[PDB]
Amino acid sequence: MYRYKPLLQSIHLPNGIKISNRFVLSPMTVNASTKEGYITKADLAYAARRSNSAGMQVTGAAYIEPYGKLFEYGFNIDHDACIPGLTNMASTMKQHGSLAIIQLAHAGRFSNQAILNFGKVYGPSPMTLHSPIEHVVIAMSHEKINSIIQQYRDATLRAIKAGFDGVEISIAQRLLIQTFFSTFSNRRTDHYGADSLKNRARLCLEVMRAVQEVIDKEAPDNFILGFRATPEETRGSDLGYTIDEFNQLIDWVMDVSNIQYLAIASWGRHIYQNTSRTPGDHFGRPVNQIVYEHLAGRIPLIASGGINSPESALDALQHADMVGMSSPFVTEPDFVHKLAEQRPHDINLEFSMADLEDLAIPHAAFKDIVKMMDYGEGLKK
Repeated sequence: MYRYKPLLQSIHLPNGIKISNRFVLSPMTVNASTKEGYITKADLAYAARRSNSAGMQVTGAAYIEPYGKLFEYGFNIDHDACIPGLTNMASTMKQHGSLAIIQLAHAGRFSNQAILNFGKVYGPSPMTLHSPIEHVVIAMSHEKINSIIQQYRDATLRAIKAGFDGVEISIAQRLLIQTFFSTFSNRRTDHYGADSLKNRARLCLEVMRAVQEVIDKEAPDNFILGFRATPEETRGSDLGYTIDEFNQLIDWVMDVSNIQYLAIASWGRHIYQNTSRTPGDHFGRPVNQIVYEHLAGRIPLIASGGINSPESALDALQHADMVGMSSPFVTEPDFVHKLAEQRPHDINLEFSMADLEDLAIPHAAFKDIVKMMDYGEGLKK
């Protein structure tokens, strides 16, 4: 029995779509789009190279409105002129039958490009800040919140029209929705405020319901709704939200929307060292274990966090159904083929400047390629 066999087993999503292996190509912002965020030849070449890499692929962040933009040259999905380029992207990504999911993003106060463009960004609660430049964080009015919900509806429809297989709503650390769920950042006293878990969840639940409704009315059969999240938020020995609160949130998300998977994010933390700080029975247990237990097989869990090898992929399956990798697919796009062919020793994550064309990496500078790779999962290996 081949040691890595479990990673090659097929899986069905809740909606009946069959994925032929357990690998997911994780979100990666290549930072090679136009200033408006339109899909470029470089974007397409990068994706083409990786269209036969994994059972399922999730794009880097595609921003839903100008004030939500993080990366300077990331994907845009905020207006209809984006559709032609995104249509090329979806087609490119789907050409070998790998599923192509576009991540819809709004970075709230962490929308670095919006800070530079406008000197102002939006969040649950007001702030005046000095880094990266002097800017203000404006508390979102109810009108602004409604417009954001509409922008998620609009972006979902654009993804559908572009021929993607699905969308992923990310609410991970440093996303607008996360900043409403956290009691560190959300100091509001209205119905989107810190007073109750329902109030903190409200923005997330309104978005998921709105997106589900668009899919119901507009999407091809079995269009996939994905969900990505950071299961707890800590700062020293305080929590901005507990893993039990997160577990309640995902139960509520399932009540309002037909999510097909949960992808766990742990920016700046390796999977082997990502343990819970929620007091009680959870304390010190692996975050993926706690979440996997709570999911109770309702939807597949996609593990991530520096997974980079046959052995780390296999180990992740102890508390997950699928494994996502970010930077390994940058330098080793054929990882899963080598594994399927029972050649795990052939996997090589090193690259020289000689490989840049075969790998279809847009950036010439080694320091930019490194920065690109490291930013996805926030690790340095």
